[PDB]
Amino acid sequence: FIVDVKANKHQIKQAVKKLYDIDVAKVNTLIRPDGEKKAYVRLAPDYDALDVANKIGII
Amino acid sequence: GRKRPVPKGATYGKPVHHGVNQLKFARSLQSVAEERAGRHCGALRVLNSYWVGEDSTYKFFEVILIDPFHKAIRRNPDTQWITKPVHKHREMRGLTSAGRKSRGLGKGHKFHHTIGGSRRAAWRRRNTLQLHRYR
Amino acid sequence: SSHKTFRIKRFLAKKQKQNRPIPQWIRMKTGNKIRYNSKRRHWRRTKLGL
Amino acid sequence: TWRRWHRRVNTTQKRYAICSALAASALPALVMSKGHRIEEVPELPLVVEDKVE
Amino acid sequence: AKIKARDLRGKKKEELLKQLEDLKVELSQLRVAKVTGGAASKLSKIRVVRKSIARVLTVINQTQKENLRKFYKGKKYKPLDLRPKKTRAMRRRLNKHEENLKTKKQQRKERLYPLRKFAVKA
Amino acid sequence: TKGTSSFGKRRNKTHTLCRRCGSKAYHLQKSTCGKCGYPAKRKRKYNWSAKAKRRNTTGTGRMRHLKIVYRRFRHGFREGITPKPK
Amino acid sequence: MKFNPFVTSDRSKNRKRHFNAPSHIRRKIMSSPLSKELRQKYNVRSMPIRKDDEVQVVRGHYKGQQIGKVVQVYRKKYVIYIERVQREKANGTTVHVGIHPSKVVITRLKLDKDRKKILERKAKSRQVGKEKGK
Amino acid sequence: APSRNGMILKPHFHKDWQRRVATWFNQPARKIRRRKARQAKARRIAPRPASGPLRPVVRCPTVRYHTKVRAGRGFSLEELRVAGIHKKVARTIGISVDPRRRNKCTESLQANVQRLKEYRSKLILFPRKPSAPKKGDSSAEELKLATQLTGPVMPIRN
RNA sequence: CGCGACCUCAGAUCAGACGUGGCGACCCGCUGAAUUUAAGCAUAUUAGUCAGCGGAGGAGAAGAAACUAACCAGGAUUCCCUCAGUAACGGCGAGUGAACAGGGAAGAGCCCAGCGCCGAAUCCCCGCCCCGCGGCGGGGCGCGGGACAUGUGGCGUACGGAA
RNA sequence: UAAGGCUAAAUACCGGCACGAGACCGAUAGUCAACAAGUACCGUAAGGGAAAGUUGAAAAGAACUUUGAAGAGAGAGUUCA
RNA sequence: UACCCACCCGACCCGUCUUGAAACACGGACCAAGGAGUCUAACACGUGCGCGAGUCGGGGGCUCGCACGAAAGCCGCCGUG
RNA sequence: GGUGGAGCCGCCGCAGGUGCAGAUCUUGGUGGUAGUAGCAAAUAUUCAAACGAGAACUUUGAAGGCCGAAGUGGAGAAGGG
RNA sequence: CGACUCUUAGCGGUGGAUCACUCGGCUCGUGCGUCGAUGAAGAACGCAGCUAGCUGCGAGAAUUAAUGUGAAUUGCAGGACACAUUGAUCAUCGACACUUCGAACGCACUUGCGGCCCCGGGUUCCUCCCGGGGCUACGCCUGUCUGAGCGUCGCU
Ligand SMILES: [Mg+2]
Ligand SMILES: [Mg+2]
Ligand SMILES: [Mg+2]
Ligand SMILES: [Mg+2]
Ligand SMILES: [Mg+2]
Ligand SMILES: [Mg+2]
Ligand SMILES: [Mg+2]
Ligand SMILES: [Mg+2]
Ligand SMILES: [Mg+2]
Ligand SMILES: [Mg+2]
Ligand SMILES: [Mg+2]
Ligand SMILES: [Mg+2]
Ligand SMILES: [Mg+2]
Ligand SMILES: [Mg+2]
Ligand SMILES: [Mg+2]
Ligand SMILES: [Mg+2]
Ligand SMILES: [Mg+2]
Ligand SMILES: [Mg+2]
Ligand SMILES: [Mg+2]
Ligand SMILES: [Mg+2]
Ligand SMILES: [Mg+2]
Ligand SMILES: [Mg+2]
Ligand SMILES: [Mg+2]
Ligand SMILES: [Mg+2]
Ligand SMILES: [Mg+2]
Ligand SMILES: [Mg+2]
Ligand SMILES: [Mg+2]
Ligand SMILES: [Mg+2]
Ligand SMILES: [Mg+2]
Ligand SMILES: [Mg+2]
Repeated sequence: FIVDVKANKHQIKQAVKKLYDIDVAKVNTLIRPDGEKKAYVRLAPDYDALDVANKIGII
Repeated sequence: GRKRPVPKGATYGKPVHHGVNQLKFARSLQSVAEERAGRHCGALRVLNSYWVGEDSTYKFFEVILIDPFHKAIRRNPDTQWITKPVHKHREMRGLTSAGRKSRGLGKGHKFHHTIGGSRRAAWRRRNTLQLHRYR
Repeated sequence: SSHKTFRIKRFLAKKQKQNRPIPQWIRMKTGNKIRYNSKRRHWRRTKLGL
Repeated sequence: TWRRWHRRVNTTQKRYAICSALAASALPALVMSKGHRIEEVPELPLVVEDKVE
Repeated sequence: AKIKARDLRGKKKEELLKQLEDLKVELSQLRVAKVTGGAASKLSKIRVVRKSIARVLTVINQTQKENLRKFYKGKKYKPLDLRPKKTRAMRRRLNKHEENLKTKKQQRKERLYPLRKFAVKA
Repeated sequence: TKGTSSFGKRRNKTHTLCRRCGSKAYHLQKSTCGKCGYPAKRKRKYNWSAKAKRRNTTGTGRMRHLKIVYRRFRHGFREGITPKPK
Repeated sequence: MKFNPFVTSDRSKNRKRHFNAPSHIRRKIMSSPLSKELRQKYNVRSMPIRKDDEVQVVRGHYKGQQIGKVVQVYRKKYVIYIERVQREKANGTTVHVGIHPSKVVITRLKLDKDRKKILERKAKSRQVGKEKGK
Repeated sequence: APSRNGMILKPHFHKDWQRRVATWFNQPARKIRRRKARQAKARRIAPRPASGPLRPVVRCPTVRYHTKVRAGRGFSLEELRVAGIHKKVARTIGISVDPRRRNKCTESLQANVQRLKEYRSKLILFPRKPSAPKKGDSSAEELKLATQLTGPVMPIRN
């Protein structure tokens, strides 16, 4: 994810959860040289990324 | 008095301009008091001041200040003339009783400089060519 | 520097985005005087605002 | 800016400048000789009724 | 299909928030579509939707504030937002009693010695 | 060796970015800016070079309070009134 | 002569107030006359041109009697784009060519709620000036 | 460096005339700025002597100037208790009160009193209200005039 | 070994106000040279000018004489003409160098303190209503506060005023 | 008649907004700046600080054949030019 | 008369400072463009025009939204100087 | 005469920021020099194939070499971004 | 006529004078005389479907609602809409909004640290913890509360 740069992990976590009715194991953020905050979000093992990609439309 | 604030004697330049110990402020001390009290209470607007007591080393000037924005002053006229934004710090411009004595105005054969508005606006007028249109 | 602040990072981010060319389509705009960017920087010659 | 742009004439000078201009507003010589195309005009100090105002 | 300020103005506050949150969602997807090629058709909408969020949110703060400046309308001690913002000098001008006030001494003079009207030489 | 051989060991910084000015003049040591002068409440403008004055005065910026003041005056400073509707 | 100070008369200042006037105003500017038939029928001299108004070219290379309909309006290039008014490019791709309103005459106004009321209000102003002069 | 017969000349341009030169290309626009005041004030105070209040005959001071006479500042006080005009009333009736003149002679006193006596007589006191009582001059002496006095009221000619 | 007035003085993220930066031509306080000038030169001048600094507003300051005068007198301020480049100052030299009268623009005048008179006649802040509310104001009603007797209102202020 | 105090008006205005004009300059002139101008760039910094207007009327701005790796050409075409 | 060429006679490279420069004095590769006695005050003489023991000029006034006008006209002003 | 493509001049007056060869004058351009100085610090390259329009200069292989662990080896700071 | 060279000419470039234009200056007039802790001036960063710059704007970001205006907008797309419709666009602007610094305000400027109030989850005040909203800068005025003082007394 690209994320709004003032975001914390507990905000990114209660975001990604709220929306793609998902749940999140851990968040892990950097700031791209460009100012865009990335955040790559591990999803709990019961629960797949490759499915929730197609829901959110990416792939 | 006042003391030319320069590193050591070092009043560089010509031997007229060449002093430091013995020389005096233009204003009076009372007007300095008014200055500094009106400069503390920047909200408040300075009126005017008595003398209370003196020493060899100081003078004790007690100063009358006003809130422009006690309703006890906006609402009563006569007093409601300080409120107006013109009078913002009267004591810094030299409009106080004491503060004006320094400017050296009056009427007559001595208040001749300051015969425009003030000391400066005398000469603004005298050191100008009125070069008319039409010559 | 590898130890940057954020304030310094936010600079370069900006500066970095300011280098890209001109979109070709600009040159078709009705009333142009614009042909090439002309405020471009190169790390080696012209050394940032730092 | 303080170049002496404007100038000066005595009243009398510039009254009898008008005289001389008016006196020669007769005399078809001078008036014609400004290319003032007065040839079929009836008379030269040309007076007209006060209907015209 | 524009979400005009016609049709919102007279609607319930909680209803607007749903229609806002409808649009918010919808916007988020249009950003995805932007990255995943999408289509010119979608890449226009992203503006219409953005702005329609304004069209909405406007009405919310409009209708809040209309309402909110109706409690304290009448009450003396009211908050800064609503207090009238002309200019600092201007909000420290005298009140409009506090110049057309006159000292009673002066009124007594205005009564006894008002200015007549008169032309002269006749 | 006061040239070329010394235009060499120039690693470490005096100036940096001022949080009021924008300029690159924070003295890190003195912690006074020396374009505006920071801890100093008042700007260091300066009657002094009129050139450096006319590089940052009311006008040069956005004037995003200001530019809509003079709007409001022109027409008369009213508020809390909306033009007659349809 | 003009008179009213509070108006310009300056080679440059209204040369400027041209290719800086907003689309608001350019309408009024981009107006063309009406043909004698309409100018009679309606008591209006000239109208702002509109997208689908039928028009006769009067000046220009390819003047004629062919009533073409307007297609679009560069109010930016500040010039109109008509129907058989067109030229063939090097590739065969036909491109229309620019013409002013001022060099064109309206032969059939495309009428409307908003355009009728102008035609009334212009014709009412005309006749009020003639009734005032009377 | 002088050469062969002139004057000395101490022209005073050693200071800085250059900075503080006032040119006068206001002069004519000012003329007009003024016009519009003279103009406006009159239309505002409609029936009232445009020039201003009545002002006294008065002698110029210093020895050369003796034989001249002026509009003075305002009529004296001593002057009024005599003409029978109350000083605070005078100020409302367009009668100019200086209250700061030492009156020394009966000559210039009565001379100057006659001006008030004159003024009273040719003054149409326009009444407080329309349906008003005493001292206001009658609806005939009222209709006749709307007349502003252009030029200085009862002008003082030597 | 207490409780209570006051006086002085603290603390309050108290209730309500407000001050601070900028702009800065013009405006006001102060401060303040040296180039320069004098064929040097320091006296003088540049020049109370630049920088410095402080302060204001739609203009700024001043203003109702401790003035002017020497007349047979005038009459707040400022401004323009004028005086007048004059009275004087000065290694009386370079320079400097104003004013008084007249004419004209405009032109308005007024307020305090004290002496006294008048049940503080006053003032401030609360609460309830009546109107008013996009420059917070009137009207009333409240043993709801408080200042003020070390002094708040009216008349009055010298051109007389009080009685 | 001081030791307390206020005040319109004329009066000043290279800063602001908004205008009107000229015996003006006319792009090495005119403001540093007719344009990405206080821009590019320089100095650590105070600060310094540029150059650069014009197709035609319309992009109608060379389609297509051909030579040439490509830059470039030759025809052709467009154009009142 | 001008271009090339031909001949015969003449002939040192300008500018400048300079008693004296072709100077074994200095500036000067060449070309375009820019470029240096300006404005104001005060005198002074010379001259032109108005009126003349006067004569003026303002500054003021009276007559404009100026298109021309920020002009022109007029004023016991006109003489308060 | 040609080219150029939009405006221009004659007289009588009035008004100038008014006429360049010069100021190691200002700005921009251009020569001669001149196809001149020069592309010299570290001993070092060669062959074959690939890729390619085009190869001494790229790449792969093979061969000869150097730095030679106080390095031309492997990681960082400040700086650089 | 061999080559070079010089002069002049016939044409090719290079350069960018001259001329001709001019949305800019300059000068001179007129009208008005526009700031702020409710939070300025100034800066930072961000924001367009394709956008680097200027410019415009502010997470509600190439604008917001409204009123005129009244069909465009456009380099190319794309669009709604019903152009019998706040109805495209533009101007106006008066309706709402105001990322970060800054007099810059909780304390410092690392971008960290907090305090005190509320409301979500957590709790089920159990405290964190996670989420959300309001305050907290210095000076000073009027008032209030709480005080101090072998200051001056009073009553005990
Ligand atoms: Mg480098
Ligand atoms: Mg009183
Ligand atoms: Mg008068
Ligand atoms: Mg200030
Ligand atoms: Mg000398
Ligand atoms: Mg000397
Ligand atoms: Mg010397
Ligand atoms: Mg000296
Ligand atoms: Mg001096
Ligand atoms: Mg002096
Ligand atoms: Mg200064
Ligand atoms: Mg006087
Ligand atoms: Mg006094
Ligand atoms: Mg005063
Ligand atoms: Mg004042
Ligand atoms: Mg150029
Ligand atoms: Mg230039
Ligand atoms: Mg060219
Ligand atoms: Mg050219
Ligand atoms: Mg041609
Ligand atoms: Mg010599
Ligand atoms: Mg020799
Ligand atoms: Mg020499
Ligand atoms: Mg010229
Ligand atoms: Mg030349
Ligand atoms: Mg070795
Ligand atoms: Mg490595
Ligand atoms: Mg050029
Ligand atoms: Mg040119
Ligand atoms: Mg005690």
